[PDB]
Amino acid sequence: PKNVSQKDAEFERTYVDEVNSELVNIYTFNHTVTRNRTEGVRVSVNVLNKQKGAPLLFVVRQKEAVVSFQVPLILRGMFQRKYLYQKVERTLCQPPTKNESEIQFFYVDVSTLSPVNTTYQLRVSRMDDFVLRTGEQFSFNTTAAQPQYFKYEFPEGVDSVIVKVTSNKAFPCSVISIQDVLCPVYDLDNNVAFIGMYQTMTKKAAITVQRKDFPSNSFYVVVVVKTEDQACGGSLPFYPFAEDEPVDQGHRQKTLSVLVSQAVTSEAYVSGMLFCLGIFLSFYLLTVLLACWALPVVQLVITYQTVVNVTGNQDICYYNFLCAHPLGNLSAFNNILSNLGYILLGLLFLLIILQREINHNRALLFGLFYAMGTALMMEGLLSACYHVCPNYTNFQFDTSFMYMIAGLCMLKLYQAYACLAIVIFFSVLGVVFNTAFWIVFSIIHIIATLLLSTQLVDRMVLLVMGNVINWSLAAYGLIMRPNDFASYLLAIGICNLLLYFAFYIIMKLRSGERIKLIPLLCIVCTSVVWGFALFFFFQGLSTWQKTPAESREHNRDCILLDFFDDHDIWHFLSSIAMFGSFLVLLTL
Amino acid sequence: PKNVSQKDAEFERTYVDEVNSELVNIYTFNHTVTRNRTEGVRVSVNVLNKQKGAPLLFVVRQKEAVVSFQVPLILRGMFQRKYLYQKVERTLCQPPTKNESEIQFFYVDVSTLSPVNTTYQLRVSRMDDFVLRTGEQFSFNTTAAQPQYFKYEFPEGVDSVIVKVTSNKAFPCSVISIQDVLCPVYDLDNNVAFIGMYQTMTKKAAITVQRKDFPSNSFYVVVVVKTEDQACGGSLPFYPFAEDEPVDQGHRQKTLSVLVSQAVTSEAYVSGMLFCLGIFLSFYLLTVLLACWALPVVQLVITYQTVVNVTGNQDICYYNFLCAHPLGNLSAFNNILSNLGYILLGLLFLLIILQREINHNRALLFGLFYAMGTALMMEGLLSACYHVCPNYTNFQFDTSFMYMIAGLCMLKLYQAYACLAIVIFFSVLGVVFNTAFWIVFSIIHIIATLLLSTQLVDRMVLLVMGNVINWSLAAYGLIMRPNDFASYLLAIGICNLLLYFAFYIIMKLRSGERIKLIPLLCIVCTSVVWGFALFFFFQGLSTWQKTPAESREHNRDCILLDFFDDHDIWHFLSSIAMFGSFLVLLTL
Ligand SMILES: *[C@@H]1O[C@H](CO)[C@@H](O[C@@H]2O[C@H](CO)[C@@H](O)[C@H](O)[C@H]2NC(C)=O)[C@H](O)[C@H]1NC(C)=O
Ligand SMILES: *[C@@H]1O[C@H](CO)[C@@H](O[C@@H]2O[C@H](CO)[C@@H](O)[C@H](O)[C@H]2NC(C)=O)[C@H](O)[C@H]1NC(C)=O
Ligand SMILES: *[C@@H]1O[C@H](CO)[C@@H](O[C@@H]2O[C@H](CO)[C@@H](O)[C@H](O)[C@H]2NC(C)=O)[C@H](O)[C@H]1NC(C)=O
Ligand SMILES: *[C@@H]1O[C@H](CO)[C@@H](O[C@@H]2O[C@H](CO)[C@@H](O)[C@H](O)[C@H]2NC(C)=O)[C@H](O)[C@H]1NC(C)=O
Ligand SMILES: *[C@@H]1O[C@H](CO)[C@@H](O)[C@H](O)[C@H]1NC(C)=O
Ligand SMILES: *[C@@H]1O[C@H](CO)[C@@H](O)[C@H](O)[C@H]1NC(C)=O
Ligand SMILES: *[C@@H]1O[C@H](CO)[C@@H](O)[C@H](O)[C@H]1NC(C)=O
Ligand SMILES: *[C@@H]1O[C@H](CO)[C@@H](O)[C@H](O)[C@H]1NC(C)=O
Ligand SMILES: *[C@@H]1O[C@H](CO)[C@@H](O)[C@H](O)[C@H]1NC(C)=O
Ligand SMILES: *[C@@H]1O[C@H](CO)[C@@H](O)[C@H](O)[C@H]1NC(C)=O
Ligand SMILES: *[C@@H]1O[C@H](CO)[C@@H](O)[C@H](O)[C@H]1NC(C)=O
Ligand SMILES: *[C@@H]1O[C@H](CO)[C@@H](O)[C@H](O)[C@H]1NC(C)=O
Repeated sequence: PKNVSQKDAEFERTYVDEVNSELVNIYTFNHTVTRNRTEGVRVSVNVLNKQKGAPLLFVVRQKEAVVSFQVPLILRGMFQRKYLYQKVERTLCQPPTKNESEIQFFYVDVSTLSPVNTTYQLRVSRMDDFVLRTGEQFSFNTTAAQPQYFKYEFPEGVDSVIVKVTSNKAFPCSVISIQDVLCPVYDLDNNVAFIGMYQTMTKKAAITVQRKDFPSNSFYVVVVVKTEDQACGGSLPFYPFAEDEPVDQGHRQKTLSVLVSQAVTSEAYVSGMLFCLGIFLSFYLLTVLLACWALPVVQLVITYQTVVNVTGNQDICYYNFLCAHPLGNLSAFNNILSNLGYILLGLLFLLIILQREINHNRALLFGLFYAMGTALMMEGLLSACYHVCPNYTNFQFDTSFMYMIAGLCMLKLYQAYACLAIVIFFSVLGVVFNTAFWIVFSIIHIIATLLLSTQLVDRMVLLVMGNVINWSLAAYGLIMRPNDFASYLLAIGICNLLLYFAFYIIMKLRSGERIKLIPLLCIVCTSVVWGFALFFFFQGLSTWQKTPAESREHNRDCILLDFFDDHDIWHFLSSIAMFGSFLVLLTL
Repeated sequence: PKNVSQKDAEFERTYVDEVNSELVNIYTFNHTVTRNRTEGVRVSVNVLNKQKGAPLLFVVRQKEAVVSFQVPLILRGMFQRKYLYQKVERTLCQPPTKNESEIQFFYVDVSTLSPVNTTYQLRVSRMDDFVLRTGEQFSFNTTAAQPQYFKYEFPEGVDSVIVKVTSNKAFPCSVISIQDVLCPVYDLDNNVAFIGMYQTMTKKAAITVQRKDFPSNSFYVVVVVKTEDQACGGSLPFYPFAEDEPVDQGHRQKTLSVLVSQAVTSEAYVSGMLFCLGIFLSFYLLTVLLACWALPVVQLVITYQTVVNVTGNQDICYYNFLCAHPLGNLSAFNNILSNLGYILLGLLFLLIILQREINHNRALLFGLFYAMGTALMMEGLLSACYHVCPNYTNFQFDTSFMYMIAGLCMLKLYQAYACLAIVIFFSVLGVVFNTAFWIVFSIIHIIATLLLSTQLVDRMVLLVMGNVINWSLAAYGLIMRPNDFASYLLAIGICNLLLYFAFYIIMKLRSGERIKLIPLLCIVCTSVVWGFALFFFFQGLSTWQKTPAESREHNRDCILLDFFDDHDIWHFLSSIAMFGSFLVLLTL
């Protein structure tokens, strides 16, 4: 019959042995565990012979679960590709023990059916750093045939943590998943998307884990390295189309550093809420003291957020995963809260103009400004709902109405619904989507600027300088193209808005009309505020042009009060900038 | 050491044997295969002892692949549920053989680490009906621990086929997937969504398979039965929340009948195109003879269609999978083509009114009708783009503008943009979403009907009868509620449109004005056409209220020319009905 050989081998020892169609090798391993200190066990095997027909079959048997594979392991690409790996390392799943100290046995068996010998080296390692300590960085190497996973044990008094994993070289692609502590652990390429919360990453990833979702007060962080970098956004290699010939990928590896850090406590929310309310209520107090002296987008966003919450797939929404603090079912509560200033400040504009109008009516004994105020209020709803799940499908509304508001300003400089609709449809056309665009957009910009100047000695030279600087900005955008058209469009919009604001001031200076102190302070304050507003807008925390794995590279931590990142500062300063721009028009 | 026993057993024989922590059993099986006739091998094992701690570990070793499991198998639910199964059956994957006749060996090994005996019965069956013959129905039983799969070999001269699988009892839920013929086959619960094209189903499913995507001229149909019916849309059982106690599900089984049938050939496409063009060009010929005598929805739909095409997940779009014939990258080309009548017939309306207007101007020597014609043309784009991937996220536009067009008709009966916008926003509000709705909707309907009658002896009695029948329809909708509000809204809209059409005719009859022959024929023809149009609309081929697995139950085959289903007939007759309704207004 078949010859079976047995050995009671030990940890930390590479055994080199031969196997053919006749030999079956059994290795028994004893392992010591305790309830307080749990440590993982890793099986690592190499094959030093090249066989394409009959591989070696390895099985690892435990008390509860069994695992099995074949080496040289063959993984699958995209177009019926076959990648060959010779080294495979896997970490066994050990269910939590009941008794204080129980000795666990596990067996490793080797077999094959090839008619010729084959040499393999096998080693079992007692993985020392199985448990992840809070606030400590651990670096490890993973390839496509060597998935890894570490157990993190929620400390006493921690509500939730964040797992941050970073890498230096962007490629190869990888998947980082969080799973509950229950055998078995899905660390293979095909079942890694079954349960848990997973993110595909190339350089950086961050996953927020809560204790309410894990009753056992622990979880597993599983890292897997893909074979083809198409998911991360790379360019697939143009290897010959071999249907039944496996091609080796050479040396592909990923070095990753993982750190689990406690998240913000409840104070961060209270300080962030009090700070936001304190800033905007100060304008209400100041105005009282002075007086004394989209639906379909909402449905899509809600559906996508529910899909993210229930599926565990975190590749749908483009959050700022490094600084995004959840509350309830909302995954990034600070991003929603940052738009509260739109509501309060737009409503303050309605108060101030209502006071002005009633004063004028009493003395005697405005619709466009109301439209701008209502647009500002609508920002606080539409942009807030967008940030519940940012994506390329529903991105236009985040900045579109903003351009629309600018139009109203321009209209009050020219002195309605038709021009607003034209602006909305042009924004939709432009954001539907590219060197041909890079050229046609510049041509259309030049033509539109010339026509706008024509419709409007000092004036002709002034418009010539405006067109010259506009063409300079167009060439700037065309040459390097460091950012998307979405940022560029808002940039040219605000620059042209301040540009026309300055032209009106210059026309006033050429006349004998003297600007009062209040409008002068208003224009200066609005301009300086818009400065930092554009500064923070040009950061680009998350970009939706590329794959989400790439979009994760530009995440940055919380900057203000440990609650708000740069985009929230953009919201905060954009609200003030529009308030000042409107007050410039009102008091002009 | 460990005691290993060996036996060279045979097919079609149940072996009952005992295993404990000391015994390891090996069974060698010889198998005969040929290139022309490939037949599958199934391993079936039962355990007759109840053990919760230490299960039996079974491994099946082949020349190329290894498989392993443990019984009593434990599957996972939704809220850390554990279901226990005692019978497991799996079909081995056999790579295609090179030589004409090669004998394949495979081994089955049994082990366990429990300190007490355990009895198991194991049997290997040479599955006779492994290959699926075209146009033949095969019935089989699958449970959650007994996934099955059959090989379908594309015949000579068949471009593409459709796999139709049906069941009688709606539960339990299941997943039906199509995969290429390459070891291994992902028939487990966790990896069934890795590759291939898969649909979750409860009663019916249909998957279209093409030869260009399968270079080996064959594929695998894999059926898996889930554990919890939440995905299919059922109600989860309220078993006690046992974290570490597995609960048996009793006897859960699914009987399925599968049939692979060649798809429509190239002629059906040509006959369908010539039929569609022939119908609409006949109206152009008739008019010449008589004369001689949304963007964001488009982006979302495109993204979802690409996601379906590349992911293999067919649960995103709610097609009529029984009658949906693809072409190029489009998955249901007939559904898109059925809207061509909107374009042609709306454009014919523009021709006829342009002729009428130029005749009037020449004799002397209309904007609202143009708006309706343009709305009809816009249907042919918006509804066509919707049908590329129907879903609850983009459904509003499929029927929304429909009511909007009706409004224009009503307006020309009352004799614009404001009422149209009000109708659009009310449709959005109503379709955002429910007994509270079932009552409030009826109340609002009654109030709106009364107000509309008030704004408009014979008249008062006439409006009283109209309100009475409208309340009758409201009670009809409220009592049984067999369909969604989406069908009901269009139903009441068209009924009220014909109702006002008839009221105007009655007002004409009460006067001495005699209706000319042409308008009388027009009203009669429009009414009879709208009859069958509503008849075909009330069918409900696909409903998006429930889960897609349930939405698949109401699929029906092609009815007209083997290319068009009922919804295409609804499109065809709705186009004619609006053309007749418009011609009624023009010649009134
Ligand atoms: C686990 O098993 C190993 C394998 O037998 C044990 O290692 C042996 O221990 C004895 C006791 O001192 C030595 O005499 C042998 O030389 C060891 N084997 C080898 C290959 O060196 C080990 O002791 C076991 N663990 C425990 C806790 O008993
Ligand atoms: C991860 O892999 C890298 C690359 O093999 C390792 O870096 C090498 O480490 C060895 C041992 O210290 C050095 O001799 C080489 O010079 C290093 N090469 C490079 C390019 O850095 C790294 O040590 C591995 N990390 C771990 C934790 O094993
Ligand atoms: C496959 O293996 C089985 C198991 O040995 C073979 O069955 C035996 O065949 C011989 C030849 O006639 C009989 O004398 C034995 O009694 C059979 N075994 C049993 C348990 O009945 C079978 O012949 C093999 N297949 C082929 C094609 O040789
Ligand atoms: C699928 O399972 C059903 C239910 O067990 C089988 O139906 C039974 O078949 C046996 C054998 O003919 C009869 O004695 C029972 O009366 C049947 N019960 C019912 C409720 O129909 C059915 O035969 C199985 N199908 C297959 C292909 O095995
Ligand atoms: C079977 O193989 C084992 C493994 O090397 C060996 O120790 C044993 O002597 C062999 N038995 C026979 C009868 O050759
Ligand atoms: C394990 O830790 C618990 C408290 O964390 C302690 O009570 C117990 O004594 C520890 N076990 C041992 C063996 O020290
Ligand atoms: C703990 O050990 C005792 C004796 O060593 C044994 O009887 C008991 O079954 C063990 N606990 C478990 C959960 O097996
Ligand atoms: C494998 O190696 C051993 C020792 O070198 C040798 O005796 C044996 O014949 C080899 N196997 C085969 C199939 O030749
Ligand atoms: C080992 O177990 C096998 C299986 O029953 C048996 O045939 C054999 O006699 C046993 N050997 C010893 C030494 O007990
Ligand atoms: C298998 O089929 C091919 C053609 O389909 C035929 O040429 C060949 O002879 C067949 N093989 C045998 C063993 O008959
Ligand atoms: C086919 O059989 C011959 C002799 O029986 C053998 O030499 C050859 O290797 C076999 N083909 C394959 C692909 O193994
Ligand atoms: C299993 O059954 C055999 C035969 O009845 C018996 O000899 C053996 O002792 C049993 N196993 C144990 C662990 O008692």
